[PDB]
Amino acid sequence: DKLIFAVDIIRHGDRTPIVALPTVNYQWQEGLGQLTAEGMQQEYKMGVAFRKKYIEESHLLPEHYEYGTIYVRSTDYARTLMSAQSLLMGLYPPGTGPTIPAGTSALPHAFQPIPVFSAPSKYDEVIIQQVDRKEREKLMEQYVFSTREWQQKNNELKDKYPLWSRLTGINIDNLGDLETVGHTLYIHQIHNAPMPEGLASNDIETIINSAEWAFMAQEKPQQIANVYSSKLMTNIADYLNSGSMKKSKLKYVLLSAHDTTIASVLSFLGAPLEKSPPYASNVNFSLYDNGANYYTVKITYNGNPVSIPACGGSVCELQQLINLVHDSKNS
Amino acid sequence: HHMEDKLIFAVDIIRHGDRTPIVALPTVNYQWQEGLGQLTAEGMQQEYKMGVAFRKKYIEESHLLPEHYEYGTIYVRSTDYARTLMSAQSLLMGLYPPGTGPTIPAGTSALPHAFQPIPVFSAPSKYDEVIIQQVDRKEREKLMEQYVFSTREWQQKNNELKDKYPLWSRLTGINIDNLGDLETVGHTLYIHQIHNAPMPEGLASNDIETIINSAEWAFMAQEKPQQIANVYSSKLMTNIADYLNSGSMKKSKLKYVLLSAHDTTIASVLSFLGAPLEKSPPYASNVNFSLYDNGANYYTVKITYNGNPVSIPACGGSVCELQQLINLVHDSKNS
Repeated sequence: DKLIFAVDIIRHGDRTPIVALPTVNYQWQEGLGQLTAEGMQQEYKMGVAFRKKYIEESHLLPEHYEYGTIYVRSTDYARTLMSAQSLLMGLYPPGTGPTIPAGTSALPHAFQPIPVFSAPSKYDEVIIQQVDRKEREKLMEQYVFSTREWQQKNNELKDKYPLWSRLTGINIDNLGDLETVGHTLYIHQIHNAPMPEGLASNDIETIINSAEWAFMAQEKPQQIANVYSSKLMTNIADYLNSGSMKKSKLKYVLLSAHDTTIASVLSFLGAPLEKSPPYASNVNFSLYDNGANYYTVKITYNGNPVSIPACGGSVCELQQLINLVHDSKNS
Repeated sequence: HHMEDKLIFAVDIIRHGDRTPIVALPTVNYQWQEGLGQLTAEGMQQEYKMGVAFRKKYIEESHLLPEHYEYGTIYVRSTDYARTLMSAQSLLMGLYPPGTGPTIPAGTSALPHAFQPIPVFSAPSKYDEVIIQQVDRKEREKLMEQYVFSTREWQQKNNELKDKYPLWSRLTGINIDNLGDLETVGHTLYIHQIHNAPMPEGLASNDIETIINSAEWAFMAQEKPQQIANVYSSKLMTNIADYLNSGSMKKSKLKYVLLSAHDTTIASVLSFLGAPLEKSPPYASNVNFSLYDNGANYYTVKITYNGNPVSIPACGGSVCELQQLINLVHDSKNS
């Protein structure tokens, strides 16, 4: 079987908190919500791994960047654009970039520029589905907040919210608030930045674990994933469909999304994550040609097979994956 | 006590670097390795060089920007084209070069050669709130017929050349019915000359120059009318005026805006300012708006094109007071 097309959804690398802790005397050098140095290296290493699999092993892609063969699209965020660029430095490293005729390398160290296309979230025809916020809070309380598990988890924790509010300096009125605090505390642990003084190690771990749980609860309902990921999954199906049709130089599509993108797509496919996607996580759609006009799609999460209920495994026939996507999109 | 003038904000509109033709010549056996309408190796170096110049000015001399990239201080926006995206990225490799990139905590460089990633934001032309004003083809042809084809000069140049359209069409493999079609052929022929690509068999050296010269004339004619510029450039100029206005309030970290535009973007902006171009903007062309703090909440804007002062009739020079420029922009937008 021959690899003839691939789509990669990546999340961005290690980042600084969206929300700083007012009670902590620590400045994030990179600024808030920004890709860190480790974040860049993570994406670059993933780009290096992609070069090995798509260029050295399969020859899906040429050794040097060839216009028309790849399409790279990012969401409208510094961290996703810089993640795409870091990864692409791995896929097409310095030393592969072009040389002026009879001259020197065009850029220092023969770097290879690759266009990273983007659209504002409100105008994104490919990755981001923006929904009227009055309808998101209606979806959330219908399929997430109203559930027995959500209400019960908020109830066990909220007596601690006033203390946690005072110690973190962020008002926590509900589990939704606690989640943002947990995501921040976690980034704080990764980078061994100071924690709020007096906030207990047991509370730190409870708030962080609760934030991950709350994160996954919001991504898990297939009804939520259909609203948010139908547009993205329709575009991925159309790219895989075009890839089988032999007609274009395009062999590879790279979409620099976030953790919500990845969790939402896997949930859309009926394989919701129990755990938050680690930094530079990958959802891959690999299109295989059997030679007897039989096209299959292998779907992986960080290189691991995704068991899709509708397909009974990680491998779907191409038309079957397309119908799954259009069946989900029309709910 | 009394303070020297300080550069407190800048906006650059750049043209992309050297590119392959948009329209190839069917009759010439020369394949553009990069694909059509794409930035070449020479184009990347041109942008990188401009970036090195920008670093000297904005970083080493004025300290408008920090030595190492700081999120929030710079905003880079590109049109939705591979050539403008790759031009911005090449230039940024000059502005924040390998060696200024971040280090991981272990003290190793995050990327090879300590490369510094910089986000280049973009929108499709149809959805661009910053650079591109989209105009329906029919509305464009109405504007062309009112302000460009209506001139005696346009009609006279088309009538003097249209004799050779049948010959030139056969020789180029491109259909030419008018000066507008001819302009496309001349841009392509010019790119052939730049790269010493073969010219179409039988097309005379004199006819080459005439077509290239006619294409430049045709291009400047379409950009010249202020009414055309007001339609295409009102939105861009409004945003640039808002950027400068926000720079004067000095509440925001934003110090620098880079706009990866096209030759039309530059031509249309200068035409909008009442200083329409005579000559086609070369590759890696730059329109600069520099915001100066004169020390007592008096702010001036200097406008330059490729290092030369732009004479703005309404401002009576290259230097405008910030509100006067802001008013010029809004009165043009209200036409």
